[PDB]
Amino acid sequence: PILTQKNWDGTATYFQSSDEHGFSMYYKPQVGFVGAPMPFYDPVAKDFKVMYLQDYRPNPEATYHPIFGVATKDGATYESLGELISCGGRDEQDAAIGTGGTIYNPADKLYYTFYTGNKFKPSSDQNAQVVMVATSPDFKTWTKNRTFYLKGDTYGYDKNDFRDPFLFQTEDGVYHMLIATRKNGKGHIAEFTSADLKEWESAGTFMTMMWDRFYECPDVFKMGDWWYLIYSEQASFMRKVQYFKGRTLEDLKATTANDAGIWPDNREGMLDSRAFYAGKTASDGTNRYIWGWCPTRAGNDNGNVGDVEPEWAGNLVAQRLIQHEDGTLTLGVPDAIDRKYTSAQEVKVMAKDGNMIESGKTYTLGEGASVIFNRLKVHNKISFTVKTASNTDRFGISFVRGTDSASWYSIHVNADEGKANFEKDGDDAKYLFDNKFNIPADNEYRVTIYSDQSVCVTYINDQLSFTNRIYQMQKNPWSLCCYKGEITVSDVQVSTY
Amino acid sequence: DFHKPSQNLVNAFKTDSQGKPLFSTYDNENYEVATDNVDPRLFHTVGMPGFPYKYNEGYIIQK
Amino acid sequence: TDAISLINEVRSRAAGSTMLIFNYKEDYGVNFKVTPYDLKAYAQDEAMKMLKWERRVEFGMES
Amino acid sequence: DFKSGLRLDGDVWVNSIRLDEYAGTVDYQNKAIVVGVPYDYDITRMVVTEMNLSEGAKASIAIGETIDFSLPVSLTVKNGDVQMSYTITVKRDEAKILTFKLNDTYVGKVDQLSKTISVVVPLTVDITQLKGTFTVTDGATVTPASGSIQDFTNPVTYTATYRSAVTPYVVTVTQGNVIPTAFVGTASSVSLLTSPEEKAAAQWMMDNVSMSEYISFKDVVDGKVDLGKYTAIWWHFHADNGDNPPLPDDAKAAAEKFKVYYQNGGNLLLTRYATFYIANLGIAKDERVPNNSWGGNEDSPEITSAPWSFLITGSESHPLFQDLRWKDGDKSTVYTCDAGYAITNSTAQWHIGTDWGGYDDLNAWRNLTGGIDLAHGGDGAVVIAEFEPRSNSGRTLCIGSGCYDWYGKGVDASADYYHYNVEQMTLNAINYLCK
Ligand SMILES: OC[C@H]1O[C@](CO)(OC[C@@]2(OC[C@H]3O[C@@](CO)(OC[C@H]4O[C@@](CO)(OC[C@H]5O[C@@](CO)(OC[C@H]6O[C@@](CO)(OC[C@H]7O[C@](O)(CO)[C@@H](O)[C@@H]7O)[C@@H](O)[C@@H]6O)[C@@H](O)[C@@H]5O)[C@@H](O)[C@@H]4O)[C@@H](O)[C@@H]3O)O[C@H](CO[C@]3(CO)O[C@H](CO[C@]4(CO)O[C@H](CO[C@]5(CO)O[C@H](CO[C@]6(CO)O[C@H](CO[C@]7(CO)O[C@H](CO[C@]8(CO)O[C@H](CO)[C@@H](O)[C@@H]8O)[C@@H](O)[C@@H]7O)[C@@H](O)[C@@H]6O)[C@@H](O)[C@@H]5O)[C@@H](O)[C@@H]4O)[C@@H](O)[C@@H]3O)[C@@H](O)[C@@H]2O)[C@@H](O)[C@@H]1O
Ligand SMILES: OC[C@H]1O[C@@](CO)(OC[C@H]2O[C@@](CO)(OC[C@H]3O[C@@](CO)(OC[C@H]4O[C@@](CO)(OC[C@H]5O[C@](O)(CO)[C@@H](O)[C@@H]5O)[C@@H](O)[C@@H]4O)[C@@H](O)[C@@H]3O)[C@@H](O)[C@@H]2O)[C@@H](O)[C@@H]1O
Repeated sequence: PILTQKNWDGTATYFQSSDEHGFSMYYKPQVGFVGAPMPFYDPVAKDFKVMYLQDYRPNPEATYHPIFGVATKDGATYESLGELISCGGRDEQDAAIGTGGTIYNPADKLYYTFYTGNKFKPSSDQNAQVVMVATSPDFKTWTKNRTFYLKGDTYGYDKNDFRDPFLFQTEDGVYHMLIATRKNGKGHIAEFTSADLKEWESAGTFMTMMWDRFYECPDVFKMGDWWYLIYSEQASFMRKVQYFKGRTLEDLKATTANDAGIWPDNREGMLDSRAFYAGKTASDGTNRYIWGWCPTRAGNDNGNVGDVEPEWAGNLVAQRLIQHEDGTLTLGVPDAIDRKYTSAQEVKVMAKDGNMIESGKTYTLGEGASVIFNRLKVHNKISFTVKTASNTDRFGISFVRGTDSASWYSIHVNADEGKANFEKDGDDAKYLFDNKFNIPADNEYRVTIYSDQSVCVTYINDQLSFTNRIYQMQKNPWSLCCYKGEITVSDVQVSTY
Repeated sequence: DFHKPSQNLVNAFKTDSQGKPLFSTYDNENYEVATDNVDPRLFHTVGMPGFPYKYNEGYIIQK
Repeated sequence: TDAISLINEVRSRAAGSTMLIFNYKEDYGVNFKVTPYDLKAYAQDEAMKMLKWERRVEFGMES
Repeated sequence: DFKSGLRLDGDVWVNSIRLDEYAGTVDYQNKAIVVGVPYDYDITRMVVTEMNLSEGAKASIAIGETIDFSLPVSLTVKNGDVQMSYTITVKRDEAKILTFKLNDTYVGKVDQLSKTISVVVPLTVDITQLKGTFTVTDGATVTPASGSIQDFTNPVTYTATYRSAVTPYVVTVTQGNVIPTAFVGTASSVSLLTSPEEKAAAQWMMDNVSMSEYISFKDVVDGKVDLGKYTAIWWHFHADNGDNPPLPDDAKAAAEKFKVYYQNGGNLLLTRYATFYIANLGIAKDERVPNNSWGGNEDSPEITSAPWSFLITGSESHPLFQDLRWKDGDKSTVYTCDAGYAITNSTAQWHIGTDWGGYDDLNAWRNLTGGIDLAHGGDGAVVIAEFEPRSNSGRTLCIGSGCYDWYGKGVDASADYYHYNVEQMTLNAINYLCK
């Protein structure tokens, strides 16, 4: 049997691609999906051991969401350590395991993982969520402490809202646990102090939430000279990841103490759009990496974002935290991910629909003009530079773009609105969501898209990070378009591996 | 064991507090026996788990 | 109005059809709430949607 | 030549286990070990003493382990390459009476929190020769014989015994062919009370409603009175001034007993500012208080001649809106306290809008709150709401309109010919809840 190879390079016709069950760069196990990442830095192995919850499409009704461990060292390569902590019985309090934290004790050479057990169909007198602990001697085998049950209602907190234990050790030598719970109708991040991680004292309330919202997966850390609190908003209308800044821990606590609204920056602490959730950070001592999950779309439709809140779990995504001189935080591509792309692919124009002109590597586009490039591959890195006429232009990058493509999915960087918008173009012209960022004063944009199969992350001049789930984007042409202003694109480079 | 009804049909049988079918939000969430008003025709058409099979207390449908 | 009257007749039959599942209220906490449509002027599309829903909830599982 | 060498011949049976000093009974049909312990015994730090498995079997738990047995504990017994999963449950000795019948009335308000039973058998049947049957969970002996002729004029005392568990029960049966109805106040009695608005409301209730009683939050908390005895309970909480005022601490404490009573199936009529209490009771699906709330001091209430009215569109057939005195043939508009009269803007309703509240339209409000909007405020506001039972629970009638008033600075409030609608609506609601 002689195999036939189609002319992939030379055609711009839309092609029905498919996603493999496994992912390499943005990790996804061959079985199940990643949810709620729990990063951790191993002081012994000097690597990153990120755990998560193994979600499935047909989740069992009672017991589900086990914990699976993933070892990495750079954020690009990932190996799987298998199931670490298994879900309990139907009647056990830990039938479903929620997000947790991990901390190493040199005192007894033990890894302690504090997770949240969810009671299946809890009764009136039964706490819905209880914090539990599992100990490991070598991070491989885990034994759950059956004598530890940190009930939320013991300290006057809500029974049904007691989640996300985050553990951190300060310089004074005492470990602090933050729990995102509810008190008398108000969202409170409560602090528990310990000296041996076996007995805890509730040291009041660490912080209060902003405008009766809920914070998911709190993460307090220190980056040089500021204290940062990364959290995920549980509100259906927001469903995003924000952060708070503070020179000291006291200043961070005083931030939003009572409807203060001390936003860290002018974009209300935005980091990424709707396609990034449960962002939790870990540092190896030289760099800080945040892990989250890009959600999947029901029916494999990029425009089917879904009502209220999107689908749970998805692909593990790792980004690098960048701290500016003013204390603001921005997300950047990991160095290993950037350097993994080695081979370079020649790029050439496919379609000439607009009034654009070509002068070599430079393409000048007016309003209503667009240019279509050649096909992409499974893993793509598209880097280019766009100079706009002024600070009120609307250019855009469109994927799943073909000669006969009825609809394509676009990211429009609107300078007049000062943001970017992920929308669906074509016969539907549907608006999906957006993300605010800082507009450069020189009208210069350095656009770098890193795409693995169907998950793509766009970086704009180290100021905007935009995660997207775009199915069928691999092995399909991509295009640049302009709608209102005048743009000039250059240095277009496509790298694959 | 063929011809199983669908959760879409169960949600369609689910009704609102005024006795009218939910014309736009019936399928947003699965029918809840304890909180959602339900048309009585559902218990004659579909046998849900935890309920008698064909009005027989000795055969309770289980999941 | 006559079509709405017929739909209301079917809905009233459904509401009264609780001779074998009356104990479900005290046995499994099942809330039965179905009421006839109000007799008033209705647009053609609204009447068609209401009729489609009535057919769906009446002849479900009946092929 | 064909066998896989998995060594499947092992046995994984569990003969018996002993927790501290209490042996467990093992049922192999459901793989359930049950360990009985005294009622006062603490099971949060139990210790495994022995576990006699089969030959070569190995269990997940080891002898001498300290376990918290507040919830069922899963155990896996493995022999070679076969395994079996058991569940261990430690039950404290309990003896709870489930159902009680006075030979004629299966229904009866029974609450185990106070170990009380209230029955409404009519007085026509002779009290002396009343026999009482009961159903109990298991193995519990009740000192009065089941179905035994006893006199029920006095509160009858029952004792349930099950090994080390001994519990009392107080049973009272009483009515005078009229169902009792209660009014809840802030504290103390009607005479010694603040809030003249609530004082006048309670006084009118006693004057009009036959066989009406008054109970206080402290009384319901400390058990002087039982909520299950009354069927309908009326609350007319009204703060002197301010918006969305916090509920009293005594009310917050009694919220648990009130929720138990509502689950038992008592009817509630809540008016004025006693509408934030549905959030505590869990009546509304949204678990959220009404968004709109403003207050004004009763010392200097506003006086306006504008004919404030309700706009009932499809709820004219509701028994609440019956025998009303409409000004004109427009039955949809219900006038109340028109012309110059002391009216305080103490209303608390919902807003049908999509710009500050999550109530974009009536369908969204109905789906989220899980109630029926009987009346509208004329500006897309739900002023009167009805909450039907969820699971054998009670029915709630929430009135959050500013037309609902009983006392004001104006003398002879009844001399308006339109304020009588308030009394008529209250009587209709009371009758509808009493059924
Ligand atoms: O603390 C303090 C306080 O407060 C509270 C808190 O909590 O709370 C409360 C609240 O509320 C709110 C509100 O409410 C109200 C309203 O106004 O009120 C209420 C109250 O008040 C009262 C008292 O009295 O009243 C008042 C009211 O009411 C009334 C009625 O109803 O009144 C009445 C009157 O009348 C009288 C006389 O005079 O009486 C009457 C009488 O008469 C009768 O009728 C007869 O007789 C009767 O009735 C009587 O008698 C008197 O008396 C009275 O007075 C009305 O009128 C008035 O109004 C009452 O009612 C009550 O009590 C007020 O007050 C307020 O305001 O508050 C606060 C505030 O705050 C705020 C504001 O709002 O909120 C917020 C927060 O929150 C939240 C959550 O948390 O958030 C959010 C927002 O936020 C933000 C910023 O920051 O935003 C954003 C987001 O969001 C959103 C959503 O939607 O987004 C969006 C954006 O957009 C966009 C961008 O992104 O766009 C785009 C699109 O795309 C496109 C298109 O297509 O594409 C294309 C291309 O490119 C283009 O074109 C474009 O682009 C997209 O993408 C998107 O969408 C926006 O829109 C929005 O926003 C973020 O960032 C953030 O988050 C929201 O939503 C929520 O809520 C903040 O902000 C602010 O500040 C709050 O908080 C609350 O809620 C307490 O607790 C304390 O104490
Ligand atoms: O299993 C049913 C169906 O829903 C999911 C959604 O995740 O599972 C629900 C199940 O997941 C748990 C632990 O297994 O929490 C999920 C973990 O992820 C976090 C973010 O770090 O929560 C995000 C997730 O939580 C949601 C929906 O579950 O809201 C939480 C829910 O919990 C209440 O307390 C209910 O009383 C409310 O506060 C709120 O409605 C939603 O906002 C987000 O999508 C962590 O918080 C958590 O560790 C359990 O909390 C939950 O029961 C899917 O797996 C599955 O398809």
